[PDB]
Amino acid sequence: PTRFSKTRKHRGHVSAGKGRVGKHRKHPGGRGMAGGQHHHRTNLDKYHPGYFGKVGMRHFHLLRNHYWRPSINIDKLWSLVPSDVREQYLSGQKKDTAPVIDLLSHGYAKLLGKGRLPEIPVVVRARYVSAEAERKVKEAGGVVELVA
Amino acid sequence: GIDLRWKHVRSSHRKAPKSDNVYLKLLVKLYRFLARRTEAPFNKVVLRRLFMSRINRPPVSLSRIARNLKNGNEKKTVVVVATVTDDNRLLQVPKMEVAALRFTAKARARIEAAGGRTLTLDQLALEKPTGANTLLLRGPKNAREAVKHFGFGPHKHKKPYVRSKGRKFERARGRRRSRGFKV
Amino acid sequence: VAAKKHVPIVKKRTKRFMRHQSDRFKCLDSAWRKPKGIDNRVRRRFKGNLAMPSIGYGSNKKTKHMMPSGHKAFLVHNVKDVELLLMHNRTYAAEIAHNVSSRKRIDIITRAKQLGVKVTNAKA
Amino acid sequence: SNVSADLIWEVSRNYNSFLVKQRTGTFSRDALNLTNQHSRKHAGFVNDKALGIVPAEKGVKVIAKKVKAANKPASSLYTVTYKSTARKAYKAIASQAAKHGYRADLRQAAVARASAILRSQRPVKPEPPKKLRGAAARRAA
Amino acid sequence: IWRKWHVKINQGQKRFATASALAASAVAPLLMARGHQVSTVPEVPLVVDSAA
RNA sequence: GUCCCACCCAUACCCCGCCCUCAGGGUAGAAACGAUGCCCUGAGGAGUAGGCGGCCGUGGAGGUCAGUGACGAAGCCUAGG
RNA sequence: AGACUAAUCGAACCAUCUAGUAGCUGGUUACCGCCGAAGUUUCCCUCAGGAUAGCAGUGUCGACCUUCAGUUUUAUGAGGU
RNA sequence: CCGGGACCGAGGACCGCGCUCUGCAAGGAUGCUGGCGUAAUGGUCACCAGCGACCCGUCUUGAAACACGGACCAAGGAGUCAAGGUUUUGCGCGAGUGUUUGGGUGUAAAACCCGCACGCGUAAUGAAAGUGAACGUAGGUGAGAGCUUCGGCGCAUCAUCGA
RNA sequence: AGAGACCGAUAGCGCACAAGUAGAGUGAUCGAAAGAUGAAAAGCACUUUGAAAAGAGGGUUAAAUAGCACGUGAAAUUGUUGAAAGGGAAGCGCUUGUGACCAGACUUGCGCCCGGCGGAUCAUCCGGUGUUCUCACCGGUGCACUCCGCCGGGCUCAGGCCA
Ligand SMILES: [Mg+2]
Ligand SMILES: [Mg+2]
Ligand SMILES: [Mg+2]
Ligand SMILES: [Mg+2]
Ligand SMILES: [Mg+2]
Ligand SMILES: [Mg+2]
Ligand SMILES: [Mg+2]
Ligand SMILES: [Mg+2]
Ligand SMILES: [Mg+2]
Ligand SMILES: [Mg+2]
Ligand SMILES: [Mg+2]
Ligand SMILES: [Mg+2]
Ligand SMILES: [Mg+2]
Ligand SMILES: [Mg+2]
Ligand SMILES: [Mg+2]
Ligand SMILES: [Mg+2]
Ligand SMILES: [Mg+2]
Ligand SMILES: [Mg+2]
Ligand SMILES: [Mg+2]
Ligand SMILES: [Mg+2]
Ligand SMILES: [Mg+2]
Ligand SMILES: [Mg+2]
Ligand SMILES: [Mg+2]
Ligand SMILES: [Mg+2]
Ligand SMILES: [Mg+2]
Ligand SMILES: [Mg+2]
Ligand SMILES: [Mg+2]
Ligand SMILES: [Mg+2]
Ligand SMILES: [Mg+2]
Ligand SMILES: [Mg+2]
Ligand SMILES: [Mg+2]
Ligand SMILES: [Mg+2]
Ligand SMILES: [Mg+2]
Ligand SMILES: [Mg+2]
Ligand SMILES: [Mg+2]
Ligand SMILES: [Mg+2]
Ligand SMILES: [Mg+2]
Ligand SMILES: [Mg+2]
Ligand SMILES: [Mg+2]
Ligand SMILES: [Mg+2]
Ligand SMILES: [Mg+2]
Ligand SMILES: [Mg+2]
Ligand SMILES: [Mg+2]
Ligand SMILES: [Mg+2]
Ligand SMILES: [Mg+2]
Ligand SMILES: [Mg+2]
Ligand SMILES: [Mg+2]
Ligand SMILES: [Mg+2]
Ligand SMILES: [Mg+2]
Ligand SMILES: [Mg+2]
Ligand SMILES: [Mg+2]
Ligand SMILES: [Mg+2]
Ligand SMILES: [Mg+2]
Ligand SMILES: [Mg+2]
Ligand SMILES: [Mg+2]
Ligand SMILES: [Mg+2]
Ligand SMILES: [Mg+2]
Ligand SMILES: [Mg+2]
Ligand SMILES: [Mg+2]
Ligand SMILES: [Mg+2]
Ligand SMILES: [Mg+2]
Repeated sequence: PTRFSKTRKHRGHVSAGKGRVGKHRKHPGGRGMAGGQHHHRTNLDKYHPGYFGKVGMRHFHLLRNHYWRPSINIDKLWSLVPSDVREQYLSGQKKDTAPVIDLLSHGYAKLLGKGRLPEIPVVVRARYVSAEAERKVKEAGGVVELVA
Repeated sequence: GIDLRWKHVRSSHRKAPKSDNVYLKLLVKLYRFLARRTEAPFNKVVLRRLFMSRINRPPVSLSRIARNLKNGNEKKTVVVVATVTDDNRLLQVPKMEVAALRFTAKARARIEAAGGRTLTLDQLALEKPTGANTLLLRGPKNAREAVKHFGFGPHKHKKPYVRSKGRKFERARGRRRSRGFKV
Repeated sequence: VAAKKHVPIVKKRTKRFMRHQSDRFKCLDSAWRKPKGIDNRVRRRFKGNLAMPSIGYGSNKKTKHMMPSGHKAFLVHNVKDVELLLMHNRTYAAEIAHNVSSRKRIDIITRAKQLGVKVTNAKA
Repeated sequence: SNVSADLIWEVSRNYNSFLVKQRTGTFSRDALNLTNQHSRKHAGFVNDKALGIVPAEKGVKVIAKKVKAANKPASSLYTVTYKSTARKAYKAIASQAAKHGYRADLRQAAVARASAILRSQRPVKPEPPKKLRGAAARRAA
Repeated sequence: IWRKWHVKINQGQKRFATASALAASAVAPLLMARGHQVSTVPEVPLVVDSAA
């Protein structure tokens, strides 16, 4: 919508808000990233510290599928089971049955452990598991088993 | 001549909501009457918070409510002039009654499942016109992505604008003594 | 009928604020325009030149928009519109639009006389 | 509920089909509107209780709104015609609006509107002929 | 010819508005204020007994 | 050259009227209100480059005034209001 | 003789690439209201130009926080005109 | 304590402070009287008179300039559009969010409906192999709006010492 | 072939017309201007002045203030008639005066008392209907010191302009 913009309010005022002494010429200072090392250095060092240089070794023909392993913390583990069944376990009505969670079927490969876990035994099947996550699931009565 | 430093100086705070919601306009009318003819300071604070924009009314969560429901506050009424959000980490939800601007679908269900009650800012004025036995809450104002970029500079430990992250994007000169200097 | 009693009307100015240098060139209308010249003598408020319109020339809020009789003009288009002035005959006056036919013009005047509403342009 | 008299005023505050807005003032061409002004107090079509007066062939005709049948518009108006005497019509209208708490704030306007309608049904006197001041010399020839 | 002619709006907001409009269709004062002539209709949610 | 009386006038100072801007108050067991309204009180107004707000006109599109018109629409002329 | 080669020669004429690039001249369209500058610091094959800090406007939030100040007073230090 | 003159009359039931207290000069003008009811008061336009008044636009420390453009009139004539960023305003849903590449359907370039994948977000850090977030009621101390059984509990955010 | 929040004769393709035409260049090539009488030509017979072009009468038409220089016909520039000013520029600002021309407003309204004319129907009660459930409408009953309209006479209050 052009009916309300600052160009309509500039009618009748010479120079259209760009100044008299500085007249808004074509391209003062250069085009694009010109002057990175010569006259735009002061801007390119106060912000963007690190534009120039080489760091690290290079990799030819990287395939990102080799590096796919999404992770999930341990405090969100109970959120995988459906709500109706979930409330039964926390309320304490089963007392004799344990759930078996399959992380791969939900799209996870590594089980990290960050929060706390209630004292109910579970079984977790993961491709990878952290050292701290294995201890917390074990002290709750459960066990974690690798599945590949 | 009068030799003054300031003249015709305006106010610095909002005096009316910029939103055009019809129902919100009614809610401002109610509390504008209450604040004028009541001595309780609780009414004046609620009125101003109705004017604020969305970034000045950050959401609060169920977990943050349960944090402040201890040390003798289990019987008070929680008032939040913002949205209220369910937390997936909290397994057991305590019993409480909450007066909020709006609730998410899951937050409303889990509050009443435990035996609670969900109120509304208009019903709150009908039950507690003076705000007795209430506690106000806010969300984390600075917990926003855009705030991390504020005040960038050397030796400030802020976040830069980069189109991607990796070893090829910045780092290098000015980030390690192996290439020139460091910041 | 006569209008309500009101305070006396003061205009504060009658001239029309003509445009600078419009009396020497035929390509410029007389409608006022703010001069933006860097060294214009009118913009700098030199002594002995045309004045410039300011908010200090405004009229009283009580007597604003009312003609010297005491009424306020109201543009009408048919006989149904003039009946909106049934309850306002001491504050408002009717005015027939320029595109109304001659036959409908006398219908409005006849109806307006019953209600006592003054008509600004009726002698035709 | 989600609908009330206050809400309808909020939706129709700025523009509605009955609005007549121009310079020097704004008006409303509403049947249930006394004084034909645009205001919450005088907006008949939004309030639950409203009054309206329409001239009949001989006298005034007054219609009121029945709050019990809001959703049924064909039978939502209580109408009555007064054609007996000016003073008798004045008393009935005032009692109809200020005896049982049915818009007692409209008592003064209802009587005044009825007074104007009856005044407009009298025979009109003939206006005196116009005179001439500067064209008198012209017309002498 | 490659200026932006069409626009994209959320399906959630589309459903909110079409539900809001239906609610306003059962309010007789709003019907009159939009210019309709409903002074002689029995009920404002008019329903016909499947004669059509 | 020095000293002493009276008098003359700036858009400056004092008192009064009116306009706008800014700030602080009053108004629902509503006989009520363009609540964006109305009522009461005080102070202030120079400005290029530049910033923001409010409003007026032109060509088209949706809705609405059950709008004006061959008994004369649009356009044009007019020291007539 | 840098002479002549269709009134054109220290490199002819016609169409296209082509709306060739310009730190340099010229222009940049209605009204009212409120606030209101800079020619100085550091770096650049930089000196008719840019980036950086300052001066300026707008949007706000925290309290109405009793905090503040181009000022005087009292006690006590520094200086080499 | 008594004279003389000029300019002004804002407000519109009662309420107040007071006094010389059957009343009043005390929170803002009323009383009596005359001529005329039309060109008389008032308004527009042309001309004479007293005083004031250098040609506009532009670059510039400085323009009425012996600085540049402009003989006159009518129509045309200059911050736009797309992709990608960023902060701020309004709106929907909210640990999630996005129907429209595509399919179903239709009064047919409109409207309405459906889901598998995928994008951004939910976890960081190293060049890399790799590893991967609770001693405590998710901590201690000083300020903090609001609430309070008056003892105290203390959101947002700021500073500081730790995990 | 079907369509548009596109342009409307200096616009839209260079071309709405005998336009890639007229015209320019030895040549490759360059390349315009120009739409509209009326519903229907009914496109002015006949007479008279003139060498002729044409004029004056008289005709057609709703209109010739539409006559093949044709719908509407603006500005720069020009002619005639009317009004006014001028001793080496003119224009313009503030404030009176003279002359010309002109818009408003006022020309009655309300109330009381006496007299006269004309009408059905004021308080009250009964039946029916509606409604805000105590306030009204309709039918009947009134029947002249009541109620309503008009005319004539008398009186109070207010109402235009300058002092
Ligand atoms: Mg400017
Ligand atoms: Mg310029
Ligand atoms: Mg610049
Ligand atoms: Mg260099
Ligand atoms: Mg001043
Ligand atoms: Mg090296
Ligand atoms: Mg004026
Ligand atoms: Mg200057
Ligand atoms: Mg002055
Ligand atoms: Mg002042
Ligand atoms: Mg256009
Ligand atoms: Mg016309
Ligand atoms: Mg030589
Ligand atoms: Mg040649
Ligand atoms: Mg030659
Ligand atoms: Mg060559
Ligand atoms: Mg060439
Ligand atoms: Mg260009
Ligand atoms: Mg070029
Ligand atoms: Mg100013
Ligand atoms: Mg200033
Ligand atoms: Mg220069
Ligand atoms: Mg500032
Ligand atoms: Mg020395
Ligand atoms: Mg020295
Ligand atoms: Mg005053
Ligand atoms: Mg005169
Ligand atoms: Mg002079
Ligand atoms: Mg120079
Ligand atoms: Mg300068
Ligand atoms: Mg100049
Ligand atoms: Mg010179
Ligand atoms: Mg120069
Ligand atoms: Mg030059
Ligand atoms: Mg020249
Ligand atoms: Mg020119
Ligand atoms: Mg000339
Ligand atoms: Mg033009
Ligand atoms: Mg973009
Ligand atoms: Mg997803
Ligand atoms: Mg990694
Ligand atoms: Mg406190
Ligand atoms: Mg045209
Ligand atoms: Mg063309
Ligand atoms: Mg042409
Ligand atoms: Mg054109
Ligand atoms: Mg062409
Ligand atoms: Mg040829
Ligand atoms: Mg033509
Ligand atoms: Mg002839
Ligand atoms: Mg002959
Ligand atoms: Mg004609
Ligand atoms: Mg003829
Ligand atoms: Mg014609
Ligand atoms: Mg011609
Ligand atoms: Mg013509
Ligand atoms: Mg002319
Ligand atoms: Mg001479
Ligand atoms: Mg002169
Ligand atoms: Mg004069
Ligand atoms: Mg009866």
